[PDB]
Amino acid sequence: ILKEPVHGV
Amino acid sequence: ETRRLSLFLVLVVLSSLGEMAIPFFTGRLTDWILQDGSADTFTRNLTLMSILTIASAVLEFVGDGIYNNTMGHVHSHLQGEVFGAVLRQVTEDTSTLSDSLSENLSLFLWYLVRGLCLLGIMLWGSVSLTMVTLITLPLLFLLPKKVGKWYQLLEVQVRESLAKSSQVAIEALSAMPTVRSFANEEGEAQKFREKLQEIKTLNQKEAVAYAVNSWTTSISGMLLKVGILYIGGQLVTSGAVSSGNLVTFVLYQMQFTQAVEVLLSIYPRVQKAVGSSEKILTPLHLEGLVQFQDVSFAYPNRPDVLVLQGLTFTLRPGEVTALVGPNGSGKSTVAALLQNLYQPTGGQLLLDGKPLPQYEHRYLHRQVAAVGQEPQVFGRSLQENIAYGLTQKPTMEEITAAAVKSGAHSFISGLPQGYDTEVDEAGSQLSGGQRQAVALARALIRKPCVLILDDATSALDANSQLQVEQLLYESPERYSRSVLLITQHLSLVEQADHILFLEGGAIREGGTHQQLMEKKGCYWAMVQA
Amino acid sequence: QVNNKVLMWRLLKLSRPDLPLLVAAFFFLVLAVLGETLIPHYSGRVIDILGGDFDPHAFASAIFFMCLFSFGSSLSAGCRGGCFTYTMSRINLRIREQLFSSLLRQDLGFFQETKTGELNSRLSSDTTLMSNWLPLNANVLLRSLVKVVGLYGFMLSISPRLTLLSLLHMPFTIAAEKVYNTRHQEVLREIQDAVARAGQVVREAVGGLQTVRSFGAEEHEVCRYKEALEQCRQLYWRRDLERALYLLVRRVLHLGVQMLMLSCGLQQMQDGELTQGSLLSFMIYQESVGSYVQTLVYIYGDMLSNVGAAEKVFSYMDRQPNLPSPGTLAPTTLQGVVKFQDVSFAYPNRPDRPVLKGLTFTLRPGEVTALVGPNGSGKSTVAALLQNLYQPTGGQVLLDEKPISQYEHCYLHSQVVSVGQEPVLFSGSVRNNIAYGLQSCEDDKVMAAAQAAHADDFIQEMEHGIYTDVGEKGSQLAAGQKQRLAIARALVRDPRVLILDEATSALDVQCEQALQDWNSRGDRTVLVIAHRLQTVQRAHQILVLQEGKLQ
Repeated sequence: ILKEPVHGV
Repeated sequence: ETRRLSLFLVLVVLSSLGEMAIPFFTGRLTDWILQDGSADTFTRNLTLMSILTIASAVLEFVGDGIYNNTMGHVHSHLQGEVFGAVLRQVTEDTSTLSDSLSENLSLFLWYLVRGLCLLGIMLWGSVSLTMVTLITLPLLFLLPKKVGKWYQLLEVQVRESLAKSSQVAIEALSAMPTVRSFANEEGEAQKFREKLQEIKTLNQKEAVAYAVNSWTTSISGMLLKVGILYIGGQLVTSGAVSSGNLVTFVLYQMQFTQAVEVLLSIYPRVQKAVGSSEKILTPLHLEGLVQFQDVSFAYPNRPDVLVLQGLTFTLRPGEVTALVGPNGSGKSTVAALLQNLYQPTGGQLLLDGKPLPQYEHRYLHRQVAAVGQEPQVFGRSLQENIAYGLTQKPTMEEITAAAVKSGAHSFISGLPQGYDTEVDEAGSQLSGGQRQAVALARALIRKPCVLILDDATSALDANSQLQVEQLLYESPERYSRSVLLITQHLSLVEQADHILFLEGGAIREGGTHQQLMEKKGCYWAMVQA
Repeated sequence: QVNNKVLMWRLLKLSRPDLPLLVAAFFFLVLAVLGETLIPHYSGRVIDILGGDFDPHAFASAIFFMCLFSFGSSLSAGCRGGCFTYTMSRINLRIREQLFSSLLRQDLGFFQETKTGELNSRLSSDTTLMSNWLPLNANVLLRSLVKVVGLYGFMLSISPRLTLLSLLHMPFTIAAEKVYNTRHQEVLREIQDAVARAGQVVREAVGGLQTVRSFGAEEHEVCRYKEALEQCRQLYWRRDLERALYLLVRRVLHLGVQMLMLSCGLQQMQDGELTQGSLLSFMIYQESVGSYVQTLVYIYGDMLSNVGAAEKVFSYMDRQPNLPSPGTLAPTTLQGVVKFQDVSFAYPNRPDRPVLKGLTFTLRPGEVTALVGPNGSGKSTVAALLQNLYQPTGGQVLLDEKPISQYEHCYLHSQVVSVGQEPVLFSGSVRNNIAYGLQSCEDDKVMAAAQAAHADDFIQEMEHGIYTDVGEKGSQLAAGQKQRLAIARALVRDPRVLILDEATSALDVQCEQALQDWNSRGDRTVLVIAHRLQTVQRAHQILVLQEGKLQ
């Protein structure tokens, strides 16, 4: 699979 | 299973090899339109790229499916074995560890193989740019590893300070009558405010650390991209590398960046998950002949804490016997040895001419039944919680007859839905007398050859004690069975054929009820009190 | 719903004091969005100059600009992240303080009705989720919206006929993402329910370990656990298969859109209407948009849960207590006469089920009054209502011809004190626990209270004297020291009315002979509660009451 985007603070 | 994991490895290798065709073919197509190629070649690369990427996606789906189907079985089996081991002596930890390790291993293996294949194709494309990327890889991406430790230290300080403040608030709120009685609400508010004030400065440090960490973790990658683009531009000026190859490298560098970023963000979690994981003859028939000879036992905590010694109680078949005495009598050890829940540690014992552990476990548990000192009911129906552990499901008429014999027929009838009445967990809502009757029914449903029912009168009433006395003393020939009643109801002890008293772990008196009451034993002392 | 809008308005009013930090964060966000929008244009212009003739000025200008824009975007993104993190933390701390202050004012009936774990969840994790609404969810939502608008503006600038295809393709991606998100949420909550059901089995097994060990039903329990594990494993496998299928569909759609863009772009290339850098920048823009749309959908889905958690916390906070009007009275001198005029009390937990009915007596400053009888632990009700903890439903309890509701809280609870059968201890020092609730108390008062209650025996040994650290909830002391410290704590205030629970049944005989026969019991009303007649050896006025009625 793939690493889901984190899109942090 | 190793074979399925190897098949998954082959599938993921093939999928990772096939996925990378998009940037290679778009770079080759840009080079093709640069040098005025033919349309047959163009549609050839288009069809080839489409087929390769479709096959890569399909094999990725199949490999994932196989891996997840196997890892679910592995996790379920591990949880079951952990529960089975801990019961014969946490589970939530094991489950979280299993699923986190599964997804971490999947991500790690996927991105490691993807990065290896990407390095291979990039090295094939041009040695110079790949060598530059390799030589700028660790010297530029070691700094996030340096900053992340400081960040994790500050963040864990944040969470422990917050947890301490929450524990202080919860302790203050749990004792609310005392706080209201002493009028110290403002004191608790002041303590909470002081805790938050202590949190605030470190929290500011955490914010500054976040800013610095984001700065470094973006600037490193951006400078890597700028350097590789400048070197590629100089090379394509020199003519040793085609422009389409530069486009392929531009598209490949981003994917390599994501791969190495995922690997570095995954590996410490895998390491801490691993560190967390590192911590882990059947008898035919009998008359109830139970005999002991100087039997001794010790507490499970240490052999120095002796439970009993010199036990020679002769449980007479077809008759009752009562064990009395102070807390030093150790009647709990005698009950445990009768139920074979603890191994002997001295002397000799025999059940129907044979040692109790020498027989089958199921047969011994079904024959020498017992009633618990504190009655409890599992969270099931009265047709199950009053027949727990039965090999075969009893009939409704048989269960009703058992309840009538144990006096639980009225309680079962008064409950809604008959014998299928819902029961709370651990018998929380059940009455003490009802729980004692349910335990007596559970003991009598197995048709025992010996009854070790004791301490049931602590929560039972006088009517329950009278019913127990009628069942025990007035039984027809004791139903060809013995008894070891050690309950606190001293009224039924008089009707016993042979009562006894013990002290200091050894027997101190015995004989008939009148003889014991007329002697100098502990039973006479209790009677004279 | 307008309720959600009201919740958002309340959250904004809560975040109002952090205006400059939010303004700086938004300006930094705008700068970052502009930088990451303008980077790929020059990234494509580099390929544009490289492909054709070689001009050093254009190449140098392009690489310098692109480096400058990258540096500025990185710097502004880091600054925005730091500012938003600080704002989130400040919001969390402020709302935690406000929630604790609001919770401390509620009546005891609310704390009896509400379990501690719910309050801990509110004060530990539920208050954290509301602090991620504005500084986190609104931040990424706004940045994604502005980034999407700017990216589509640039794609329209490059080529409209290539942008229209992406416009047509996007709703399929949006619908697929929404469907997958709904299915994932449903499967996730089903999985949580199933794993709770699975943990119920092991909780039952560990609770009744003695019973199953006696009956030898270990294999039955492990079979039940195996069935629960299989039920959970089926849900896990279904979730994994659904996620893999969604990924396959997304990959196929990405293939299709990439092939369509490449074909149309090369067809327009053959007419000379595009350059290679333009095509490359278009691919980067499409790849960014395809992720930003899904980010927007996910962020809205998370914002809904954040608003729900905020609703839970605000509902917990906004409860109005049922306490009477605060009392403004506080005399310099109190006689200590207490009168109950048919006080009748029913527990608010079980209304219309009275526990006290028509109680009437009088208390004198110099006469010791004792209460006897088992009463089913019903004697604590009059002690609780004597300290204005519970207001009476019928009748009235009054001190010195004044009702207890009209007295000041601190003054009333400093003149009337009580100790229960089980002392309650805190995590502070011995000096802190002795002077609990006191604004200022010297160590001499602590010494007097310790020696008057005979505590100095154990206290003298105590390391660091009285400045020692008691364990949590008195975990470092036995029952005798707890009772000694409780009676010293009551004695340290010099109360005009002193109530004791189990002064001889549970408390030591020395403390009973000390407190009830010293100067603190010479000119102060003492109400001792005992379940036996031993208190008759010293009591003057003995009252016996059963089932809510006095003899």
